[PDB]
Amino acid sequence: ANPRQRNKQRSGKPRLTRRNANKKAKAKIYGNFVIQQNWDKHATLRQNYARLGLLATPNYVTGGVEKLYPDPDVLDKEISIAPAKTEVVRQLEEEAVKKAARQSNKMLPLSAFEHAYIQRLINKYGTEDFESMAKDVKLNSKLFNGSKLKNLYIRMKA
Amino acid sequence: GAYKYLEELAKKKQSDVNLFLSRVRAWEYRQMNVIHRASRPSRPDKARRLGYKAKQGYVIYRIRVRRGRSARCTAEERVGRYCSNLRVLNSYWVNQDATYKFFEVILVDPSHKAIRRDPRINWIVNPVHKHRESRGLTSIGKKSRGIGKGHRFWLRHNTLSLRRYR
Amino acid sequence: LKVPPAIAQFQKTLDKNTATQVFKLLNKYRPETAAEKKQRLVAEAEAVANGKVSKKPYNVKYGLNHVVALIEAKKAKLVLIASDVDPIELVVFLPALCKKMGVPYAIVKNKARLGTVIHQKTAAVLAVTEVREEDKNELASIVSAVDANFSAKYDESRRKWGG
Amino acid sequence: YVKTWFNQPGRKLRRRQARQTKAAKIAPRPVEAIRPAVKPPTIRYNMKVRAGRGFTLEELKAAGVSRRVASTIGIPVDHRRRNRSEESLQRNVERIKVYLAHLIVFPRKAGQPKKG
Amino acid sequence: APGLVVGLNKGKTLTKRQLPERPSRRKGHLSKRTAFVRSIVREVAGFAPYERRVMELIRNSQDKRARKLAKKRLGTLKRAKGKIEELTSVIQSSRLAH
Amino acid sequence: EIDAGYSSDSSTEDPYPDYDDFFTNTVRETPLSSAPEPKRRFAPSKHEQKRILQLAYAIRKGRILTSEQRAER
Amino acid sequence: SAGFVPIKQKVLVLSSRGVTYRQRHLLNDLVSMMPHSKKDSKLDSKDRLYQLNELAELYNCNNIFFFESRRREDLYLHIARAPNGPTVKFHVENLHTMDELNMTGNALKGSRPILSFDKTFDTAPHLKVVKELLQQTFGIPKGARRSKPFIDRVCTLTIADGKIWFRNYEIREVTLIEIGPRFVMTIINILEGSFGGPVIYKND
Amino acid sequence: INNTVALENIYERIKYPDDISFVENQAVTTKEPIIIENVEDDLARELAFYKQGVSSVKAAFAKLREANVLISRPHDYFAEMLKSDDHMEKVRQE
RNA sequence: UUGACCUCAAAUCAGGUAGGACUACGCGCUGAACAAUAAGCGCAGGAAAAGAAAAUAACCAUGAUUCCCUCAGUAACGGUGAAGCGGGAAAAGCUCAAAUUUGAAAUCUGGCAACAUUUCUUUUGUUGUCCGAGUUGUAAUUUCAA
RNA sequence: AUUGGAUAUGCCAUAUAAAGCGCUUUCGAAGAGUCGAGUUGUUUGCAGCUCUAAAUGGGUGGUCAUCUAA
RNA sequence: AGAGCAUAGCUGUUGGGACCCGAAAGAUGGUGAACCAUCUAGUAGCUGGUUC
Repeated sequence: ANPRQRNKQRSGKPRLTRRNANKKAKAKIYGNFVIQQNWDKHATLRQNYARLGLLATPNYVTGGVEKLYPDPDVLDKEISIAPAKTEVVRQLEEEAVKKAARQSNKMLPLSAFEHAYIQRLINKYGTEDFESMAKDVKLNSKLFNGSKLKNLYIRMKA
Repeated sequence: GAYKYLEELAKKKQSDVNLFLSRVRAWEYRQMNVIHRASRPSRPDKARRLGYKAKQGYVIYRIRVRRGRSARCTAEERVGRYCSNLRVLNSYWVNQDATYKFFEVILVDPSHKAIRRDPRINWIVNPVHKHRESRGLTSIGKKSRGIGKGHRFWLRHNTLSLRRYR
Repeated sequence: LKVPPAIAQFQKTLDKNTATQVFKLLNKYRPETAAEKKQRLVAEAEAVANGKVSKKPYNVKYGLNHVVALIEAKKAKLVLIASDVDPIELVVFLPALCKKMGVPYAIVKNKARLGTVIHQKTAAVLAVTEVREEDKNELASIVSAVDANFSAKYDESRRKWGG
Repeated sequence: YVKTWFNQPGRKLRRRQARQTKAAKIAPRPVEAIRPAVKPPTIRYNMKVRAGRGFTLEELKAAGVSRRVASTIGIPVDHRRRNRSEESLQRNVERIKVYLAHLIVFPRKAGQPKKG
Repeated sequence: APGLVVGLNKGKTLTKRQLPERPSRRKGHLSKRTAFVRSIVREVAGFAPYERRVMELIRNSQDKRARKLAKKRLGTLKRAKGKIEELTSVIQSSRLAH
Repeated sequence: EIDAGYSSDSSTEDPYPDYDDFFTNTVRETPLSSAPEPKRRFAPSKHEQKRILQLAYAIRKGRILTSEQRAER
Repeated sequence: SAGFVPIKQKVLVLSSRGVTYRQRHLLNDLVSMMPHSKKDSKLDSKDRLYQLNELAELYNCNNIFFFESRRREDLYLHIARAPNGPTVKFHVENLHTMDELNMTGNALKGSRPILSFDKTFDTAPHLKVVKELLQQTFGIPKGARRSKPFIDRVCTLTIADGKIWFRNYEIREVTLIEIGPRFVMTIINILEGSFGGPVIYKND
Repeated sequence: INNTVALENIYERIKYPDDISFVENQAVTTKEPIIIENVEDDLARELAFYKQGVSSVKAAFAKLREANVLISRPHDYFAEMLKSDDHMEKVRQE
């Protein structure tokens, strides 16, 4: 119809074709390797989350969920977790424990500067009157507060 | 510190200080060209609060428009067309008299690496903002076309949406 | 033409003799140029790197917002205002605020002179707050000199419609 | 000016396909964020209960979640909604608490400089 | 099981909680600093030509016309009342100082 | 009781005063900054203490010539 | 002093925010047939009505009008007396704008009108009060500015179904012709003060 | 509450000079209380209003004619009408 | 005087960028017939616009925008003709101006030098130094939810 | 072959630093020829002209509720 | 001691270009009084035709 469409239909140049149409094929899973391995490539995400023990939506389903077979005083209280209903959820949960196990050393050491910084304060103002040792300014060059001085005292221990 | 004091000195535009300045400034501006560069803003606090920062790539142009479409909205279309490469940020009233309105229009250089590398003014380098003074996407453009939230602020009527099963 | 008294002040600037005496004192407390500040810092960086208490800096305070807030705190001992600021709107309130807070002040000639004090092209206002004890008695002289050549002198001329 | 709904089965499948790529990108987390329970603001539906936009700041603090992290573990925030009735605070705090019961949180590696 | 259960109701029992203050509602409070800033600029910028004539009417004690002039210039009485109270505050302060 | 009296100005029938310093006539005896003074203005500057650290970084890794290296160079 | 050349009756025309096209037309009509009506600027305040007393002193209008526009369709009318006086609420509907074709009369501008009142006004105490108040309001005082000594208007007020039918009737050389002011007028409540105080009468 | 005593006192206090002549006071009374039983019927309502208005106008006009200035407006007086000239022309056309 | 600072210019001074084309969708200005209608003009993108309440509501109150369904041919107007509500799709929040870093312009473009880097010898960076920009205010900080 | 977001792990980290929650006998800035009024055009807003503001204020709804513009 | 609601059909009616064809247009914008292009499916009680 159009001039631009029609001149290249008559010409001899090949058409810039793209065999892109793959209907009915879903998006292959990347990201978490565990779920990818247990991801059925044919089932829909609502079916696969359910088969894997995961909630696709914590919010109300707005429709009619499939029936494949004929199926027969508290603000202080805390919900004591939810046991995993599938092995695959336990696989995800087990990795969470191991990843936290590696990242367990959250205590930091001290560098040389703050090391001798805390010794100079400690050997002069004891070890208990942290407010008084924050009140001094001759040695408290940076003018730290009592709260941060105690943190350095704890961190220097280990 | 100062732009607090400059805020309330600009709130009184007929007081003697301002009126004496309105005559002095308008006389010398009319002596110039219609659209001319301005080194420092004639209102530093207003330019500041409208987005202008004293750094390279931020530009200001002063324009007078005959009184008698919005005048300020005009100042933006005329300045932008004059400086074809700069993107117009904003615009503000600086002065007026019996026969003219003097407007300053802030522009940004989309190519200057002080701007392109600025995380906050980067949004103006994107081509969707080409000549926002021309589409009505500036402040006065947003006002002059009645865009906003409120009850005081077409084809959805004429259409006949016939669903598939009707 | 007739001029409001708010702008008429800036015509009656500080005298030639006193302005030089202000700048002679100020020149002792110029801010460190960015060059030697890099050299001064690198001396401490080298001291930290190989292995290792200072004192408060003493300079003049500059910047329109910086100086206004020093006055509003009454931390300014002396304010110096350039008589030829481009939009005069910037300092037309400064003599009012400087009188309201009891801060002695003087309108000095040219802004480039003040800029040279602070290693800048142009300085719209300078303020002296802290002065070393050596020159404490010296500063009180100019404050009296400003109070004698700017507050005692003029005063009434500050209120007349200029031009 | 007339509109036709021939793309109605086309648009629905495009939406389903758009949900599946989202699930692919974010595997463990649900495709939908949690929403609170609120009541419609009219005498006609006021006895009803539906979903809200997000959990107000009293709903987060009472449940025990800071407002900054809540945006990261998928709990959305509504600075505009407020709690006037305690039953509205109660129905949405327990809604958060049941969510944090089933919420596995993956640890993230953290920079640990040699000094401190 | 995280699940929203909509419909019917959830509860008829009501307990109103005394709502806090939102800081956006705080807008329009007179900051102690900015009152000084506004006052000092009012002194510096002087007074409007129409507003200067209001002062003379108050000094001449034709307050009835002063209200009429301000109302005509500004637009409503409360805008005119505040200006008159703003103007008369100037007049009394100048007369006690000078 | 208004007596229905009509004003004579009804529509139905010095240019340069001196500077009046009514506000700055007296000196304020206190500042305006009600906020407490912070720690910055009494402790060594943290701006240079940050710049110093990354200068030690560049000195240790040889990014920048040292002061003694500068003299001999 | 209190005033120069005092005339007893004056009208203070004023409408709150939200006046529409029709309500604007009748404000023009009211300012037309009433010579000494003091048209004023709208109120930013939709219920701060007691501020009218300060305005009443300003313009020295013994009678005060208020054209309230509730929800852009409810046309309210408020009428009172400047010194305290009975602040009576009203609701007016089904108006006749001057552009309407129903008008074919021709009456002079500022002519003293003939006040005709139904006997039903005197039957009730409150209705008699509003009849006297309307007599003071509509009745153009002698010596009114921008007026004429002739008589070419007759106002007829008939009470039925609890509301008043108002009609403006022009005397012809009677073979009267309606000038055009015509509506339904209903009373709501009466206040013992000027836009304030307790309510003395409440219409049901 | 419809306080008749308060209303009567207010009406008596706010009573106008009814002792003046009807033409002088510019006030009249309906001949038959403007009795229009057919409120819905425009013709019946207009006729009842016309009868009450005409009798009041005639009595006032006769009193004014006998007392100095006649109420009737002669065509000699070129005073502007309540409606504008174009409005009067539009009223005549409509 | 010197020389600063301000303005004024020029240069084949380096580094740039604008124009015209397309126009289904999109944002503006403007417009008569027969209606924000055609047209005319102006400006864009893969979407455009809009957008985190100077928004509703009178409730047990809701909660950025956009689209769909209903509300509804309803209210209102005088045939024209909606909006909350509700139900769906989708969801994400934010940055400035107004604070003295003042115990230290801490910020940044450009020249030059090496180091790198690549859809790429065609890209995009860093380090060092020098010069400018900037104190008439560039960073950090804080945005009312605080 | 070209890339994308994750994982695993090596090296480097300028951390004397930077955050969240908490407690406050100390504080809390808020966008003007704008809002608003009269008036005139356009199609309620918008535009010109005439004036032109405030600081628990200002806009909008019903003495209250909500919101926080330029 | 409720009889509707929904779908499909038929005939009828009201709009929509409205059974088909035919009245000078007018307006916008262009080209060199003329001419061109679109808005336009502008307008009809009328004319001619309307199929086994």
